Amino acid sequence: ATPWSGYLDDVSAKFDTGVDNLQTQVTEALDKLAAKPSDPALLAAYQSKLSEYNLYRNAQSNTVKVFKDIDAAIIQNFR
Amino acid sequence: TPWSGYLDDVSAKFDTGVDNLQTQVTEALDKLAAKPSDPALLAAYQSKLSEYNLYRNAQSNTVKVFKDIDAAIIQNFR
Amino acid sequence: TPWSGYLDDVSAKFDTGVDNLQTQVTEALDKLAAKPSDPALLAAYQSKLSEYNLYRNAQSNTVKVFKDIDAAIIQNFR
Amino acid sequence: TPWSGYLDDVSAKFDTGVDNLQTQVTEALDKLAAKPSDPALLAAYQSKLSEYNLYRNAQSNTVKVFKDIDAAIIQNFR
Amino acid sequence: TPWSGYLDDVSAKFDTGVDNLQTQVTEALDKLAAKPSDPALLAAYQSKLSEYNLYRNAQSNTVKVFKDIDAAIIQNFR
Amino acid sequence: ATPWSGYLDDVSAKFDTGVDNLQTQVTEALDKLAAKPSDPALLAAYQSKLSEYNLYRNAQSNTVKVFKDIDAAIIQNFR
Amino acid sequence: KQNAAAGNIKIVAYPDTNSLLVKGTAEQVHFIEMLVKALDVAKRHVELS
Amino acid sequence: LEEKKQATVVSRPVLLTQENVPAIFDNNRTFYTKLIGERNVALEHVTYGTMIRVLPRFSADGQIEMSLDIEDGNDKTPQSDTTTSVDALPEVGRTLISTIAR
Repeated sequence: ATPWSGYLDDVSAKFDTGVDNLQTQVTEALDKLAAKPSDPALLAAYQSKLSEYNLYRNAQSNTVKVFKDIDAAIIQNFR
Repeated sequence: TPWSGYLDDVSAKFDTGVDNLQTQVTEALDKLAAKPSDPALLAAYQSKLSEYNLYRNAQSNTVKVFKDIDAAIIQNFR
Repeated sequence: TPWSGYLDDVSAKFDTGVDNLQTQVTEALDKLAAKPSDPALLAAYQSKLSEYNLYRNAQSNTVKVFKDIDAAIIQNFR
Repeated sequence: TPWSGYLDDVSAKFDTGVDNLQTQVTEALDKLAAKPSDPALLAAYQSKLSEYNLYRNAQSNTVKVFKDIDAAIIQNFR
Repeated sequence: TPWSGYLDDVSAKFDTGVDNLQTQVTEALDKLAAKPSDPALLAAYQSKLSEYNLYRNAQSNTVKVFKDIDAAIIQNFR
Repeated sequence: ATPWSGYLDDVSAKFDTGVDNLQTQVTEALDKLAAKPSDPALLAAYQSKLSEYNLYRNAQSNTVKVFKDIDAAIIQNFR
Repeated sequence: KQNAAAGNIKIVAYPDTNSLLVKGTAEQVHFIEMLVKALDVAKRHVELS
Repeated sequence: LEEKKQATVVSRPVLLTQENVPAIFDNNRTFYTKLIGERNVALEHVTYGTMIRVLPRFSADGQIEMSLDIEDGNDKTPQSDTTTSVDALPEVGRTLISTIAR
């Protein structure tokens, strides 16, 4: 059936389903810019997508780390 | 609910001590996920997540302390 | 194995409760090692490795606790 | 066969994933050093060096995490 | 023949199980000492030192557990 | 005769016999540089030597600490 | 003696001269010798194209 | 254009050892292409080198057995970019062998 998925997987995937298609949009913007690097409207378009992508990946991974640290501290008190 | 001990009571007193943080943090999570570049949403999330972290840590150490007191008394029945 | 004790059973409950994580981390590594610079692959691998860590850890603490619960009982047979 | 542990395997996955990077990154430098002012050479070398950097980083952090997962279990034998 | 008990048999199983690690560690150390700045030597030393550490830990933890099992039986002869 | 030395000392000393002359090279490089602190040929050399010295010391201390923890963890089981 | 145990034999390799040292009774030594010469043989050569 | 080229290289190291004693021989050497002038190209060069590691055994048949590691070749040199030296120093390969022979 569907592959198994924990709690951290879900907290991660809430971003991949929140930013609807940014992962495609960035590759489209790069394929258009590489065609003619000297178009102001293309450079202006690409700057925004690249910045948004950067921030998205940062917020995702920092949140996964924080939850992994809240869990390990409880698991340690079982002993 | 049907059966609960003293440790369960100590624990539950935090789960009701914080009224709604348990939902607020999941709510803010997806508000942010919809628009991860909004400063207001980021600032709103950072504090709710910090408060959730401290809530869980404070909850667990207390239950351990009480377990060690009770085990220490029970050891002397013999 | 043919013979399986109580601690064996409790250990095995985790191994059957996580459907195939033991495979998902192996093949996620196989994909990432092939292209260490793809952010989509790094972001996948971080999650699967963390989940594998919390699983292996809690399995062992639980078995330790159940051993001590009844090593303390068989001490009173005499 | 030669003796190798589990950390050795996890490590060698990367070396066999990056088929030839270890040589390419050297040859690129050898060429560049001959004429530092060629922009095409500079451009190539930048990308190669960056890939080698990320490869070594990921390789080390993963080994560390598996060392810790092992040590945690070993501790509970007693 | 040098007399060997049971504990020194269990202990020896690890020694012959890790065929050559004992020497691989010192070889890797002498290379690293010959050129500390080489990353290919560094990343090879990390895996061996970690394997060695884990090996020694598991070994002594097991010997101790067995000694406890035997002392608990000998206590019942009286 | 010679002073007594333990296993940790043999390990620490390996590095020092490995870097035959670095301890001197790092001094003389500094005195050349400080005599004329504006020659790029002296500066590029000193950058290298100082980096090598840093990595050397830093690797030596971490190795000694790991071997300490292995031994303290064995001795803890004698009792 | 003729009824000595098999577990008393000791074998020590001595590469300096490519030889073996064996400690036991006379009959044990004899049997060991026979086994040694039943084991070592000159390997064949193989060529692969 | 029509071009013909022929080349030949023979090399032979000798090492003295004792029965059952491991031994090693290791050598490296460089050669310079004398293409010459003041309005010259940079003087190109090639470097060749060899390992032997060995352990010998006497057999009563009057046969010698050796465990052998052999490594040989010349250093990969993209820097020798020149076309003008078609008289390149001869490109041998790089080779590793390990085996036992009697």
